[PDB]
Amino acid sequence: QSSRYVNLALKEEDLIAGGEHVLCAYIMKPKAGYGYVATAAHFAAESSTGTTRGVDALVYEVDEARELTKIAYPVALFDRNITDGKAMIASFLTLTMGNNQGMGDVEYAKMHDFYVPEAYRALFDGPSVNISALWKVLGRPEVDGGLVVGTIIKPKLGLRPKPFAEACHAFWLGGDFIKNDEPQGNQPFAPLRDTIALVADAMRRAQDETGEAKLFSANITADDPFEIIARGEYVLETFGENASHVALLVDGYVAGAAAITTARRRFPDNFLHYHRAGHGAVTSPQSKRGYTAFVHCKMARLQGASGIHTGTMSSDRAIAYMLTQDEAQGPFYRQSWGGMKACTPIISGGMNALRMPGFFENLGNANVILTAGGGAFGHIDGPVAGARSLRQAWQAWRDGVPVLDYAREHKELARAFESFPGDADQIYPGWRKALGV
Amino acid sequence: QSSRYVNLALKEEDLIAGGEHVLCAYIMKPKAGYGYVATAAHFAAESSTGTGVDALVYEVDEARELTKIAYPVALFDRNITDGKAMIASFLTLTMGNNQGMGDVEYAKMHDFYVPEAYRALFDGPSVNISALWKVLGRPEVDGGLVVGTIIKPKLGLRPKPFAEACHAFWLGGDFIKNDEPQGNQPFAPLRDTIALVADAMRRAQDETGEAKLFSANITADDPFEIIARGEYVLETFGENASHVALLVDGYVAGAAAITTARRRFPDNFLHYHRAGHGAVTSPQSKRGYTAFVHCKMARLQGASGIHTGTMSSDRAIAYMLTQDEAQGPFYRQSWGGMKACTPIISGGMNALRMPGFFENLGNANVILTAGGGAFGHIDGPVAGARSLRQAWQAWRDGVPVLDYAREHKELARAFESFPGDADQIYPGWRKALGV
Repeated sequence: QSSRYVNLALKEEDLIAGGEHVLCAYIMKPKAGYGYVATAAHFAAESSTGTTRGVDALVYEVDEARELTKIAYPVALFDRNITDGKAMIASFLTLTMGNNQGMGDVEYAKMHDFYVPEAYRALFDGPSVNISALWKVLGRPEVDGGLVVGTIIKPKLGLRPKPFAEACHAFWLGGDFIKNDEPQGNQPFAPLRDTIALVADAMRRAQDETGEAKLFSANITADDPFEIIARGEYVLETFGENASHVALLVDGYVAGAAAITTARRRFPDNFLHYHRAGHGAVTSPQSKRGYTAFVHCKMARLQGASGIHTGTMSSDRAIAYMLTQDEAQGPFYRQSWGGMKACTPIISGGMNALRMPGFFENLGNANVILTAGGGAFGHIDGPVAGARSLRQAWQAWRDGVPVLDYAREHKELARAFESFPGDADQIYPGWRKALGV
Repeated sequence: QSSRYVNLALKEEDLIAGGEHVLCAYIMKPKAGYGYVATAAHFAAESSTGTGVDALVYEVDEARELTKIAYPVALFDRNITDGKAMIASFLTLTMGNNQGMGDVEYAKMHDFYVPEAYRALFDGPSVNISALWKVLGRPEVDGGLVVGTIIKPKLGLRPKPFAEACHAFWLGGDFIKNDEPQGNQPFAPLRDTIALVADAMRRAQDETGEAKLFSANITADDPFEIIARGEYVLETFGENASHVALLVDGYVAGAAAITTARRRFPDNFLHYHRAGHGAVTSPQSKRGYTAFVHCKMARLQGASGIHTGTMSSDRAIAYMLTQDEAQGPFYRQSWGGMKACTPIISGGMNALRMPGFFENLGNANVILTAGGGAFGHIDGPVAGARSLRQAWQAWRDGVPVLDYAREHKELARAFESFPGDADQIYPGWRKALGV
């Protein structure tokens, strides 16, 4: 304790520059009455060695008031593969937020950020492919290729194989990407093999009447990796030609990191779509327990997700940057990735075509995947035209064209104006004037 | 929603009866000023369909904060390979995305019921304490208490000093395990440490004349590296390979880590360590699930053992985890002969507290992973672990500890090492023991 796991004269800058320590930031409160630096010596020790050769997890800073504890964890602490040489997220959480999360002399404790040094960062998988792979299928520039418009298949469950394939076919006449909702698997009333053979078919017909390549994200989530692998393999070989048009969804939260690592290493040539199925209590309203969505997501790039459900509503734009850039500033630490492929944000929502440009402007790009509600798709003409206006709104954004001038020569974007006339004045006044009328 | 997803005229006996509906029970409170029933009907819609097959709320109590929902077994995914159930599904459908909601504040799963048809498609344990009992050369029916410890400290001991600390302990105790993180650190690699721990096993087993057990951590991210440690660790114990428990940190690596171990090494004790959990499991969390549901879920998955607690969490948990017919906070489960999951009690249980604990619990059929039951004895830790055995054998036999404590020194001395518990649990001890 105290003199053992507390070294408050440590410059965080030295530590970063040393490159031998992982640093963590938490917002923990010592139970009723307990010393502030004493508890943090204790939370450090339980995290560290129990009962000093740089095996000790030092407390380089505390901010009694703000309830801010920063701890430096030597990189040698962290387990590594016997096989690979490779680091693991399982170790990382075990040390960092393992049953230090269960103590009895700490009200609550939540990790807010973490720094990973080069020696350590580099032993991790990182993403194998991203949006970039999606773009190249879609015949877009692999660098800054833009917006990929998607839905989820509402209802979430209860559609037989054909109804389901037909919902897919239908949607792909406007849109680019469909993704199996969260529990869609191998229910008795709509078997995986029957559905995925049918859905395979719907791609062919959609592609052929459209002339555009279409995208599908199939969950292969399962308890057993060989089952996860079983699916990966039956899906990719049933899409055959269109094997590279399939993304593999794995509910990484609710099935653990071994599930995420199974697809990542098994199928490294396909987009690994990480569902954030239901963080809740951990990544929350400020569940004073576990970690935040910033950290959950930052952790996934290191793990190897290609894309991950990220945000709708300091922000999920901060998360976005940390995930996609080579240098990103988090709430407490600035991180470099020394050329580690980015993980594509998958925004959920449904802006609409007139609000779409707004989104892209604050973010600074449109290199996301949008899994829009059947709401973002609402239009007076429909979801085929709803989805087309979304596409149309990216091109005018991209190209620099005033939307309204572009709308004039673009039907569905034009008909959108009128589809949400309430938002048009607000955002863009005189639209009718320019013609809508 | 509402009307579609609710049907409060459904009797719970009836849904049990058909045994074609998974029933879950929650403590949820809708947000700001949303109807109780409505919110629940929406939550039923969020888990299930949304647009039986449809998930139907069959019992509400707004005053108590209770939503009880009936999910048809049809909704629950299964393997294309096996034809078998999966926990990930049980979790995505009844816990998930559904977790997150607006109009929904908190909802915690407090208990669940798995029909007959559906409970039978899960893996369930493969081995349990009777495997440990059979190696320690005990009865596989009421074989009793297994004395263990976490080797301390957590990390830092090099291959050799680790091996030698292990050997020390194994001269007085039975089970030794690896800590939340010990593995393949640079300063104490796994191959070097497992190789040398294998020897310390053979040595102490030779000196002592007793079979001893080790619990080796094989947790990892990649299932093929979990298997690799698994295989390395048993290849190196050679002959003593039925003595190795395989410890998987199932909360932190997930369902897939648990099931890689359970299915690839079915003949070894799958020790399920729940480091973490405290977040979602918190008794101060109003989200996720309770410890009862955590561990009820584990039997199904197939852990052979699970860290259970010390202190209707555990008393109820213990019976749920080991009986073939246990009663939970809301539902009565029947497990149709699915093997048990041994509690693994941890904490500071000296030899004085042992007796009562076995009297409340009713058996001594658990593994104890001692620290200050052991390392706390005035005469050292070997002496400490010998004091626990002795307290156990006392209880077992019907000998009354002060009695058993006269013929046995380690036990005479427990009382001397924790006088607070002595004073308090055995009055007259000073006197009776004499000295």
